[PDB]
Amino acid sequence: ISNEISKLDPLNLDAFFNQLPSLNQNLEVSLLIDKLREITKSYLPTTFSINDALAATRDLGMIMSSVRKLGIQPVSAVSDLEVFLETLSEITNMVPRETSYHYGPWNPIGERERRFTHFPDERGLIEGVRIAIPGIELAIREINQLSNLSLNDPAFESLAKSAALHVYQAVDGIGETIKKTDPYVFSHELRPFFDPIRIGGKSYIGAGGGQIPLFVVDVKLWLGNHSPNSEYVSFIKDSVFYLPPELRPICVDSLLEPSVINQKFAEFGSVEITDQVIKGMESLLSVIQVLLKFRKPHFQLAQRTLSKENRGNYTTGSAGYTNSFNHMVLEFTIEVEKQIRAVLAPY
Ligand code: HEM
Ligand SMILES: NCCc1c[nH]c2ccccc12
Repeated sequence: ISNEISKLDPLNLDAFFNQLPSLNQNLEVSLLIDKLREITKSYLPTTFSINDALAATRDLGMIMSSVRKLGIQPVSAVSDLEVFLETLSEITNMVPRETSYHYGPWNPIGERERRFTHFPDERGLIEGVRIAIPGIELAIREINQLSNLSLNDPAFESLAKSAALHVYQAVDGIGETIKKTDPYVFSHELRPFFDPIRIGGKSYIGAGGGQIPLFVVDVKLWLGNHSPNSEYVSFIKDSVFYLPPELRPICVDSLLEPSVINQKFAEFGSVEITDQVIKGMESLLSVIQVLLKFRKPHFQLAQRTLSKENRGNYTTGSAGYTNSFNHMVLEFTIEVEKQIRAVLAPY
C-alpha cells in the first residue's frame, strides 16, 4: 500500500519539496501561498484515484502546515483550498490534512522525501513512524485473531509471538528518534510544523506520533470496554476517524467488546491449565512487555524535550496533551504486566 503512495507525485511538487526547507528557513510565506493558489487552479481533484488523493493530501497538507507554522490559517488565506480539501477527503474518506501515515510510510525514501526543514533531527521523527506503522498494522491483524483461538492451541502462542515481534518495530522506530532528534531542536525547530489547522469549521490537529495505531493494539489487547470514562478512551475516541478507514471497524468493535486479556484471564481460570496454556498466557505477557520497551524510553524522550530547559513555546504534543498522558498510558500497561504476572505466579 505505502510504496504505491510514496512513489506518487500527483501535484508535481517534487522540485518544490527540494526547496521547501529553504523556503521555510527564510520565512518565504508568499511562495507557500502562491503554491497553494496554483494547486487549486491547476488540478481537478475529483479526477483523482484514491492513491493520488492520499499522496496529494500528504503534499498539500505539508505546505498547509508550513503556512500554519507562521501563525496563518492557510484555508482562511486561500479560501479555494476548502472545496479542494473537501473533494480530496471525499475520495480518501480521511481527514483533509496529513497525518503520521502521510509523513512516515507514505513519505518516499531518499531524495524525494518530504521534509519541513533542513535539520537532520527531522529524519528521526520521519523514520520513527515510517518504521513503527507497518509493524503495528501487522500486530493489529495478528492480535485480532487471538479472540478466536484457545490458550491451549499452539497457534495462539505463535500468533502472539508474531505480534510481539511486529510491535518491536515500534521500539526500533522510537530508538531511531532518540538517537537522531535532539530534544531542544525538536521543540524549537520542528514541533511548530504540527499545529492545528481549521478546515470547514473544524480544527484538525497536525501529524503526531500518537497517530500510529498503537492505541488500536491497546484496545483489542487490554483496554477493551473496561474503563469507559478514562482520558485514554477520550483520546482514542478523538483518534478513530484519523485512522485509515481500513482500521476503524477493528477499533470500534474493540472499544465495545471485552479485551483479549480479560477474556483470556477467564479461560485461564476455567480450563485445564496445561503447558501450552501457560505458553499461551506468556505470549500475551511478551507482547505487553514489548509495548513497555516502546513506552518507557518514549516517556523519557518526551520528558527531556518538555523540560523547562528544552521545551520552547510548547507544553504539549501536537494532540494537545502533556507527558502526564504518556505517564497514564504507561502506568496502564505496567498494571497489565503486573496482572498477568500474578495469574502466572503459581505456575
Ligand atoms: C522528540 C520527539 C517526540 C516527542 C517530544 C513526543 C511527545 C509525545 C507527547 C507529548 C504525546 C502526548 C500526545 C500528544 O499530546 O500529542 C505523545 C503521544 C504518543 N507518541 Fe510521542 N513524541 C515524540 C516522538 C514520537 C515518535 C517518533 C513516535 C512513534 C515512533 C511517538 C509515538 C507516540 C505514541 C504511540 C503516543 C501515544 C501514547 C502511547 O501510546 O504511549 N512519539 N508523544
Ligand atoms: N508523538 C507526538 C510528538 C510529535 C509531534 N510532532 C511529531 C512529528 C513526527 C513524530 C512525532 C511528533
